[PDB]
Amino acid sequence: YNNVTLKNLTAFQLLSQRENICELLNLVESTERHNSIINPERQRMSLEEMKKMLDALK
Amino acid sequence: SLPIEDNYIREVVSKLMECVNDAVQT
Amino acid sequence: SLPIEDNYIREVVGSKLMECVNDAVQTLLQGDDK
Amino acid sequence: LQEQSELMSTVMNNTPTTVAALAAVAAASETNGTIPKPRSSAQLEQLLYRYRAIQNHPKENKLEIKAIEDTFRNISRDQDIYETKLDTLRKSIDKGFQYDEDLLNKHLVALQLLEKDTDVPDYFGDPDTEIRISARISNRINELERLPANLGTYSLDDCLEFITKDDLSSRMDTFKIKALVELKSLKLLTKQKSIRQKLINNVASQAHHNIPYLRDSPFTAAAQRSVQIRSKVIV
Amino acid sequence: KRILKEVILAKKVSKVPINNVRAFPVLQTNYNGSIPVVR
Repeated sequence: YNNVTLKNLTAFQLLSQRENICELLNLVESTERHNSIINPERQRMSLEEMKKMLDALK
Repeated sequence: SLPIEDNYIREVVSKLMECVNDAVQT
Repeated sequence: SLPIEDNYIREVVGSKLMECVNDAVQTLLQGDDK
Repeated sequence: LQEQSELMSTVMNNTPTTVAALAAVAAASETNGTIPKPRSSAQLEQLLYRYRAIQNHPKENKLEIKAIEDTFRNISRDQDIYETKLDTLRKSIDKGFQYDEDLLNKHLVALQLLEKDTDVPDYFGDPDTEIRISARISNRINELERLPANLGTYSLDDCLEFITKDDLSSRMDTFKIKALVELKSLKLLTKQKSIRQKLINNVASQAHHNIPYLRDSPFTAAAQRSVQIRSKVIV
Repeated sequence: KRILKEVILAKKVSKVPINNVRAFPVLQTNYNGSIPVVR
């Protein structure tokens, strides 16, 4: 799995290409790949950490 | 128990509507 | 082209969704209103 | 110790009275493990008939004669039970069923193919399974290497040829050829595999110069272009 | 085999289709040649 092949590159391009046309008709959820990457509690924890760094550097 | 010829043996021997309703809307 | 062990192989050892998506794209590429 | 084959060897040697397998308490009981009830039609029953007919003269030196007579009583009892069941079966036949033809054609082809141990369809790596293929290939090889070479044919179409006492009709070896084509195709099986390996590894080793959709690919065309880059010189 | 035999014996199947090779193998004569073997 360290290297890529012709079939691997073609299958990678095909899996990256089908999921774009799959979202226009909206027949897939694609919410677990959304919320686990956004993570709004992690975002507000990030804002609290930047505010804590402001309070520590002032 | 008589054999039979080979020429007689060789002679005897919801996914559609999931896209249409989405293509009408979008 | 000689079937020899093809009898013995048979003795021993006895999608649609993306086609519908492609047909939906082919129907969407007909009218300009969509 | 092949008690059913020792009597056949003594009958084929034409000397079944001088020894008669020497049936005693240590010899007739060691090869049997009461005779073991052979299942042949007449190839092992007429040998028992001859074995009874020869030993009527000593009349005391053999003690298994009572077991052979009990086996014959069992055979006669089974024959009488089979005749009574055949009479009951022929008297228990219904008058009308109107048995179809298509199911009869389905049964006869399957029952013909299941006689001589070949594959029949329904229509109603891995080295562990390759030895089982080779054992079925060698089975048919050892079966075809036991056929007599003096095999001739007689079709039902020779009556228009008027074969005399010395005629030599041209339809005598129609099955001797087909009995050798299979025997010499099961031996050239490893011979054709070398030609197939020399063909497939020469038509599929490139796979990007004759096939159009594999040479018209953006990755393959860029790769074949980029493997021919000559090295840059310095100054 | 006995059941399909008794169906033919009793029910009198109207067609009974014939599917045979119209041939059967026999044993033929073998004989050595009359010209002697030279060494």
